[PDB]
Amino acid sequence: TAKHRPSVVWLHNAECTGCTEAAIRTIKPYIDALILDTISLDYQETIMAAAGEAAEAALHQALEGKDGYYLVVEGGLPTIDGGQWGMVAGHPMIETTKKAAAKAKGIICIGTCSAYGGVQKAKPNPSQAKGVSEALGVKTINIPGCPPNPINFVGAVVHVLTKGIPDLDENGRPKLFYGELVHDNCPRLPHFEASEFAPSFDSEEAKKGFCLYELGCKGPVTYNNCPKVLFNQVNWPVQAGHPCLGCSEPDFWDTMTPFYEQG
Amino acid sequence: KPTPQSTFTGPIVVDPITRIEGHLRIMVEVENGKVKDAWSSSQLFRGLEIILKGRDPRDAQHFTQRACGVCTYVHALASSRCVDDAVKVSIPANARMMRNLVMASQYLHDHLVHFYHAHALDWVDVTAALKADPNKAAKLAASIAPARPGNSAKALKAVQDKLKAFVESGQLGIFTNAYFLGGHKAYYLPPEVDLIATAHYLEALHMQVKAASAMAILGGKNPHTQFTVVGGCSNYQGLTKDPLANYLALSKEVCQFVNECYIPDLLAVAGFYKDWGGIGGTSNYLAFGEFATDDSSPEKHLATSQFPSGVITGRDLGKVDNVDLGAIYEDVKYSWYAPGGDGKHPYDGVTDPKYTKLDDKDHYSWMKAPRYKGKAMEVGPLARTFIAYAKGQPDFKKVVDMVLGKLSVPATALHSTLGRTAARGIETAIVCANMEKWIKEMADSGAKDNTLCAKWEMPEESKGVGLADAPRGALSHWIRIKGKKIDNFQLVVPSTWNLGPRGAQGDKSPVEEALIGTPIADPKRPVEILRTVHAFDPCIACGVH
Ligand SMILES: *S(=O)(=O)N1CCOCC1
Ligand code: SF4
Ligand code: SF4
Ligand code: FCO
Ligand code: F3S
Ligand SMILES: [Mg+2]
Ligand code: NI
Ligand SMILES: [S]
Repeated sequence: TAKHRPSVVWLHNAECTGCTEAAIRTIKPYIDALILDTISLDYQETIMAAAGEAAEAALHQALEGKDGYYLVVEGGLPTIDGGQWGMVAGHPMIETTKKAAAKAKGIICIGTCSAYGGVQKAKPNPSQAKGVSEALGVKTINIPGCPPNPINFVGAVVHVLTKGIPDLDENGRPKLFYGELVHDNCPRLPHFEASEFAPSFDSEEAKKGFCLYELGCKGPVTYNNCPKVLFNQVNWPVQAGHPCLGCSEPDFWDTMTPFYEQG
Repeated sequence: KPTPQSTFTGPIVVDPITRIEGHLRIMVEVENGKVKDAWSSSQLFRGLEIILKGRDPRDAQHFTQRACGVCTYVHALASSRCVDDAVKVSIPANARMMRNLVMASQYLHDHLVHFYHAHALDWVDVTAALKADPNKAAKLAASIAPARPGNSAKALKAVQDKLKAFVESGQLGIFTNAYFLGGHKAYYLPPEVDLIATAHYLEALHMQVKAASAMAILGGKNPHTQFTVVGGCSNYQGLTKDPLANYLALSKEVCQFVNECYIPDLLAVAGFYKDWGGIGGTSNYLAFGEFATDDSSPEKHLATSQFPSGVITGRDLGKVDNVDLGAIYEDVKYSWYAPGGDGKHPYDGVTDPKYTKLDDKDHYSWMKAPRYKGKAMEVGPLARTFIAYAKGQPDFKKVVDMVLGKLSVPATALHSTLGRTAARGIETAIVCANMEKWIKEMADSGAKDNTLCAKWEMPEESKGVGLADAPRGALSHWIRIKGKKIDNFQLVVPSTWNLGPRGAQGDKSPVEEALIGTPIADPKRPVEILRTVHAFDPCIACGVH
């Protein structure tokens, strides 16, 4: 029987691999079921068996596949010095991503880095790192966060394969996951409304679970679904007593800092 | 029974090194089928140290955590310890406990994923698993590991059926062009052992979800925890009964998998590859220690770490020297940085990027070259294991001796790629053996005391250092504060020690030295290079930052 699961090519550029790690925390489905039954994951540096020329050959085989492919991009693109500060197989990352993007059926940027540039783009941006759309002028489906919830990434992949392109907001994020403010679903919202705030982390107010706004919480300006879905089926930062950093917002490293203040 | 080895003479480049974190190019020179020279060439720079200049010291941990998402948490911890030291705050006992438990959870998650998902495909021919007799595999499994339903013939056959369907689909995915396809002389395992390992590879994908959930009970989320603050931690809920009960339950499930699957698979593989106890050795080891009972200062961390700190040189296990933090420095001679930056202690660190060209043997890596009293140091599980064993740490003596007896090898056999791999498993078993004690300590402390963050004030000018032994080894962050802002912030990371380039005297780093003598059965499929490189568990985003 001639069979085909949709081909996915996953590139790693200027990244910390936290997005790959987030993806493999999926439980609906687990990552094994996804890659055995739903997609054909045809290049993925972190887990693939081939290395070196054999890995580069696997990439080229996938890019030239007659069925086409979807492109997942993890990491920003370091553009300084002709792209030479980020290279795979002796090629600038920007060159390979540009080539893969040009023929992709669709492009999904997993994480704030590929979506918007991320941590390496933070001032003064030594490597002149750029988001994928920023660098290439192509439209992307952005699944930001540092890292995004697997629910949002795997949910987006499954949506793209079975329904089409989900409705995106002005920052390219699927409204299914990014349509609401963190704050609007936060269990500390009744404290915020009553102006009941923790003034410091050691305070009795912090012990009582008062709102973290005075300690810098960016929940009120951050679009994500963290309190609704949780992470790892158990927790999220505010439940662990810590303010939201705003990590799914473009350029948050510069727009949401200092993290413990309301700048 | 001789180790397979071709007559190949010539260069081999492997780029990308897959099944690591980050972007590494390895170049070797081979003569008559053995590596005679080696270069570890890290291929991405981000520049987090440069980005941090002028920022609020409170923000450092959030930036530096993004040095790496495989070893998530550990840089947030090192930065928090560093700023705590710079502001001269001693964190409350509960915060020491919580921070150290989150580290323990990280070791469990990280080492399980490493062995199965990064390293095992260098030793296990997955396609050969399709040829195994599942009843013979079940019988073997019952002889080498505790009874478990996942090791039944029915369970193993279901794995074989899934893999057969995948392989026959024509889309090999992550197995495309695998070095074992079509047979490879360097792969020794019986098909039955391939099948058991493959079944456990799939189970481990599910088990790592549980290990990350345990970590997130305390850490807020995984990846990239969010529960540390200057002066301690924020997670009051993590001190309480039901969360800690769930943390214990999940941790016990993970540890059951460590004891039932990881250790027996590791020992089974080790038994077939005993020749690899004579390949890939180095001589000097460094650890800052981890799991300290007193984290009030870097010196107290070094002194009180339950996985002890120390320095071993020249494979001499009869003497472990104290770590002198003033003796650490980094060279840039063979790195992509400006000339003039050799010999810098991290408080005087300079990060001035200067690229030349691919494969310039004068400047071939974005990593700096950390050195200690003029020597390269291997860091990580093998370093911790030798230091602890040499000092007679009782858990390490027990578990190391168990392995030495099972394999019929001396402690000296651990100076090798097989040894490095074994040590990672040994310490995972030891963390597991301590989880109930550490959880009880924190549960009892949290029940009687909810102090979790100490009071502190930002100094105008100060310096501080934060030490940790992360899953890959000795991690240090070093801050100079001036005008209440970051004036210098330097990371020196375990993969920097292990996989950096040559130092100022032209001396090979641990991975470069370890690669000398590697046999190559097939230069087109140089799995032996991967076995050694992967045994160091490289993280290039960590190493370069
Ligand atoms: S803050 O600026 O006070 N915050 C209040 C409510 O929503 C966004 C910002
Ligand atoms: S978005 Fe965050 S977690 Fe993902 S690659 Fe970038 S730094 Fe890492
Ligand atoms: S803790 Fe943050 S997200 Fe929650 S109510 Fe307060 S400001 Fe909003
Ligand atoms: N473990 C780990 Fe990552 C590396 N090398 C850090 O620190
Ligand atoms: S820091 Fe990020 S993970 Fe959610 S809670 Fe805030 S958007
Ligand atoms: Mg550094
Ligand atoms: Ni890492
Ligand atoms: S395909």
